[PDB]
Amino acid sequence: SVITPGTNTSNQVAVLYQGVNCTEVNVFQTRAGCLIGAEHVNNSYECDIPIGAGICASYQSIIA
Amino acid sequence: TKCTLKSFTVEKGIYQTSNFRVQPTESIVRFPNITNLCPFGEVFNATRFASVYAWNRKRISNCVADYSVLYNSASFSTFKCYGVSPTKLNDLCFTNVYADSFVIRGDEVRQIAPGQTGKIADYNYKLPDDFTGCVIAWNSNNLDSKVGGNYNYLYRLFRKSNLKPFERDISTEIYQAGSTPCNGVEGFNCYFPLQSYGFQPTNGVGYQPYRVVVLSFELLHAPATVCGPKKSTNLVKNKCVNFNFNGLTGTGVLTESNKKFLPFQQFGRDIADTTDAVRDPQTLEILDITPCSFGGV
Amino acid sequence: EVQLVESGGGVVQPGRSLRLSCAASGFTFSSYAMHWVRQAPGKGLEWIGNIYHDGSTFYNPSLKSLVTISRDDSTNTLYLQMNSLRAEDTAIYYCARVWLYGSGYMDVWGKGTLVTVSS
Amino acid sequence: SALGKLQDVVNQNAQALNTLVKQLSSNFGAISSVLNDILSRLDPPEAEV
Amino acid sequence: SALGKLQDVVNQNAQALNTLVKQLSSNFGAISSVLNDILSRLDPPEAEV
Amino acid sequence: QCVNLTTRTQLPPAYTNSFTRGVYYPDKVFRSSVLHSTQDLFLPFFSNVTWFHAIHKRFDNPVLPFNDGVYFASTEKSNIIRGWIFGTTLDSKTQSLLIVNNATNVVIKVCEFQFCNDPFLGVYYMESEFRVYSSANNCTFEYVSQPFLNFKNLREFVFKNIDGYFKIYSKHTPINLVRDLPQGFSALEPLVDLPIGINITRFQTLLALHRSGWTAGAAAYYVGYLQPRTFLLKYNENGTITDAVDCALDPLSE
Ligand SMILES: *[C@@H]1O[C@H](CO)[C@@H](O[C@@H]2O[C@H](CO)[C@@H](O)[C@H](O)[C@H]2NC(C)=O)[C@H](O)[C@H]1NC(C)=O
Ligand SMILES: *[C@@H]1O[C@H](CO)[C@@H](O)[C@H](O)[C@H]1NC(C)=O
Ligand SMILES: *[C@@H]1O[C@H](CO)[C@@H](O)[C@H](O)[C@H]1NC(C)=O
Ligand SMILES: *[C@@H]1O[C@H](CO)[C@@H](O)[C@H](O)[C@H]1NC(C)=O
Ligand SMILES: *[C@@H]1O[C@H](CO)[C@@H](O)[C@H](O)[C@H]1NC(C)=O
Ligand SMILES: *[C@@H]1O[C@H](CO)[C@@H](O)[C@H](O)[C@H]1NC(C)=O
Ligand SMILES: *[C@@H]1O[C@H](CO)[C@@H](O)[C@H](O)[C@H]1NC(C)=O
Ligand SMILES: *[C@@H]1O[C@H](CO)[C@@H](O)[C@H](O)[C@H]1NC(C)=O
Repeated sequence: SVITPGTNTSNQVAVLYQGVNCTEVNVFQTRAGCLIGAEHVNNSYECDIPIGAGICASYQSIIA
Repeated sequence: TKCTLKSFTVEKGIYQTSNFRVQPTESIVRFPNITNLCPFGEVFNATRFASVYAWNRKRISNCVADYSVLYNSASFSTFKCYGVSPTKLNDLCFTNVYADSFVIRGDEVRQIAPGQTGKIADYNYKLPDDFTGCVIAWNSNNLDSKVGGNYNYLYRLFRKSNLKPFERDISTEIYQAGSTPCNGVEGFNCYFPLQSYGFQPTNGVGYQPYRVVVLSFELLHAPATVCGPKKSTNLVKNKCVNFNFNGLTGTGVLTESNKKFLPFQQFGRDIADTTDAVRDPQTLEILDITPCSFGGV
Repeated sequence: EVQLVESGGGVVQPGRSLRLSCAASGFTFSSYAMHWVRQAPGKGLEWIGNIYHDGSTFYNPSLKSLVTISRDDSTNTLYLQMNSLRAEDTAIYYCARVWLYGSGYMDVWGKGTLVTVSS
Repeated sequence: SALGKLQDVVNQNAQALNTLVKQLSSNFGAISSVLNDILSRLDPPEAEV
Repeated sequence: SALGKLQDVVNQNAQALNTLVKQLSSNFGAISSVLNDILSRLDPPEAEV
Repeated sequence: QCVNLTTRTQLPPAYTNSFTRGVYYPDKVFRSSVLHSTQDLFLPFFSNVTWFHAIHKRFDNPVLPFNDGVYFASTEKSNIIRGWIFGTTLDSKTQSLLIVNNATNVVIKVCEFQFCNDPFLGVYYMESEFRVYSSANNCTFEYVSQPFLNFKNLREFVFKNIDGYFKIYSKHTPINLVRDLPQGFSALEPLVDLPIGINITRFQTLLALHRSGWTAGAAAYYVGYLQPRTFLLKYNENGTITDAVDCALDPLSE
C-alpha cells in the first residue's frame, strides 16, 4: 500500500507491507505491517491517513 | 405491451417493451484499389522445395490474394485452416502473410498443426498455440520419388531442446550420446542430427512424399497490404450503413471529422476498444464512425 | 571385415587443390550414407559433408564452395575435391558411415588423414 | 471535500459503468473480443464456440 | 447464549473464509485440483483447458 | 577498402540521466483525451544512458549490444552521424542490416556485408569517401527513401526488432542546450517499419570524418536500452502524447 498526500502538496510517499515483518522485506514495525518511509514520532495527533492498529500517517515529511 | 407483460389486460402506466434500433440501408465495402495478383504460383507450383529442417519462408505482401483458386482445386488432399474459415479467406484483408514450404512424409501431415508432438513439431517445424492460418498439403509421389531412392529431403532427428514456434534450425552440429564425450573416435561414436527420407515410388501411403505449404497471417494490426478480390464501393455520408473497411466490419453512420490524425495513424478506438473513426483506403480521408440511433421503446 | 581407409593427406601449399579418397572394404557400399568430418588441433570436430546413393551432396553452411563431395560405387570409393586452400584448413579428416534405416549412429570410423597447409 | 458523500455515489456509479464498458474489450479465452471479427473469420460450428 | 449475536458474526466470517479455502480443493470438472499436477501431466494445449 | 584509425584518445564512455525521454507511440491507433496503459518495450525513466562523444581527439565507434531494443539520442550539428549497422557477427557468415543517409537519399540494405573494423564516411573540405564494407554477395531487402535528418539539433530514434520487423521511431527537436540531454517530454512518432527478418544482437554507429589525417566534427550521442514495462500515456485533445508515467519506477508512479 502507498501512503501519500496530494500530488499538489508533495511527491513523498511511504510504503506499507501488510502483515509482513520488517526483517523479511525510516523503517517502522506496526501491527498492520512494516512501514517504510515514515518517521515514527511520540506525539499524538488526529488521524489524517489511516494505517491501522491505531497507527495513522500525516504530512508535516511523512510521519506516523 | 400485452406480449411483454404476458397478460391480455394492461394496467395504467408506462411499460418498457423493446429497443428501437435503426437498420442499415446498404453495405459499403472499401478495399485498396491496388490490383496486383499474389504470386501463389511461385509458392505452390514451384519445381523444388527445401527440406523440413531448412523450410523455405516467403513473405507475401502488397498484392491481391485470390484464395478461391486454392480451396476449389482438387489437388490438395489436406486443407486445414486454424483461426480462419477457408471460405471466408476472400472476404478478409491480412497483413504479414508468410508462406512456409517444405516436404514431409505421409503420416507426419497431422504433425503440422498447433499442439502436436513428434520429430517434426519438436525439432524441425513448430507451430504456435495461437496460430492463425492454413495448412495445405498434397501428395507429390510422382515428382519427389525416384526408383533408386530420392535423398534430397532431410529431417532433423534430435535436438537438445524443442524449437520455439517459427524457428529455423539449419545448424548441423555433431552431438554426443551419453557418459562418453565426443573427443574424436575414442568414445561412443557421434550421432548425426539430419536423416534423409527414403522416397521410393513403391512405398505405401504414409511414407510417400507430401508437399506442405503453411500460410500464416496477422489480423489487422498495421495498414494491411494483402486483400481479397472484393470490389470497392463508393462512400456515403450521414447514413446508417454496414461497412467493411479492410476486413473490419460494423454498422454506423460515416461523417466528416475534425480529428487531426497523424500520417501513420489509421483508425481510432474508444474505451470499449470498438472502432470510432477510420481512414478510408484509396482516398486517404478520415471518416468518423458514429453508432446508429437506438434506444428504449 | 568392415574397414574404412583414407588417403591423400600431406603438407601442401595454400591454394593448391587436394583430392582426399576414402576406400571402403568388407561391406556393400549401397544403402549407407557417407560423411566427411574434420577437426583442427585444439578445436573440436567439424562436419564437412554428406553424400547418398542418389548423389545428393549436402555441405556445411559454415564453409561454402571450398569442397566438393563425389561418391563412386563401381569401386566403393568416396572423393573430396578441396579448392582454394586457406591457412586454417590444417586438420585431421575422417570418413563416416551411417545406416539409412535407423538412428544416425556412425558405426565404424576412418582412422583419419592429416592435411597441413603452410607457406 | 464537504460534498464527498454525493461525489462518492457519483464516482462509484461512473466507475461501475466504466468497468462494465471495459469488460467488452476482454475476449474471455476466445480468439477475439470483437463479434464481427469472429463472424467474418469463422464457420458457424466454431464461431458458435 | 447471551453473546450469540457477536458469536454469529464471528462464526459466519470464519465459516465463509473456510469455505473459500475449501473451494480450492475442488477440480470443477478438471482432472485435478492442483495446477502443478496439470502442468506436469499434460501438454499446454490441454493443460490450458 | 578499410582504414584503421590510430589517432584516437583513450577515454572511458560516460553516463548520464535519461530523464523522461524515449517514449514512442506504441501503436497506429488514434486516441484523444484519454489515459492509456500499455505494456511494451520502453526506455525506463531516469535510467542510466550511456554517453559517447565525437570531438577533437574522440571518435566513439565501439561494439555495442543491441539486447531487446535501442534508444539512440543525438545532439548533432553539421551532420556527422549518417547511419547504423545491425547484425550478429558483422561478417559474410550471417546477414546484416545497413542504414545510411548520405548526401542524396536514405538507403536500407539487408546483405551479407564483410564489414570493416572501422566503418566510416568522409567529407572533404563534398563527400568522396565511403569505407563501410568490402563485399556484398547475397542481398534480400532494399529500401530507398527520403532523408530522415553549440549543439542545435536533437535526434531521437527507437530501434526495435520483433517478429522479423524492425520498427524505427523518430523525433526531431530544435534545442539550444550546450552539453547534456534537455529535461522534458517528447513522444517519438513512428518513422518506418522494415520487413528485414534477420537476427540482430549487435549494432554500430556510422560517423563521418572531416578532411582538409582526419578530423572529427563536434557531435554527441547517447545509447539507452529498452526493457519490457508498462507506461501510462496521456493523449490530449489533438491525439499527441503529452505526458507519461513509468508504472514500475517508484511507488508514487505505481
Ligand atoms: C584494422 O584493425 C583490425 C584490428 O586490428 C584489423 O583486423 C585484423 O586484421 C588482421 C590482418 O588481416 C587479421 O589477422 C585479424 O584476424 C583481424 N582481427 C579481427 C578481430 O578480425 C583490420 O584488418 C585492420 N584493417 C586493415 C585494413 O588492415
Ligand atoms: C499449378 O498448375 C496447375 C496445372 O494446370 C494449375 O491448374 C494450378 O492452378 C497451378 N497452381 C498455381 C498456384 O498456380
Ligand atoms: C489507391 O490507393 C492508394 C493508397 O494505398 C492511394 O494513394 C491512391 O491514390 C489510390 N488510387 C486511386 C485511383 O484511388
Ligand atoms: C551509471 O553506470 C556507471 C557504471 O555502470 C555508474 O558508475 C554510475 O553511477 C551509474 N549512474 C547512475 C545514475 O546510476
Ligand atoms: C541470434 O544470434 C545469437 C548469437 O549470434 C544466437 O544466440 C541466437 O540463438 C540467434 N537467434 C536466432 C533466432 O537465430
Ligand atoms: C548515396 O548512396 C546511394 C546508394 O549506393 C548511391 O547510389 C548514391 O550515389 C550515393 N550518393 C552520394 C552523394 O554518395
Ligand atoms: C551466398 O553467397 C555465396 C557467395 O556469393 C554463395 O556461394 C551462396 O550460395 C549464397 N547463398 C545463397 C542462399 O544463395
Ligand atoms: C491542439 O490544437 C489546437 C489547434 O487546433 C491548439 O490551439 C491547442 O493548443 C492544441 N492543444 C494543446 C494541448 O497544445
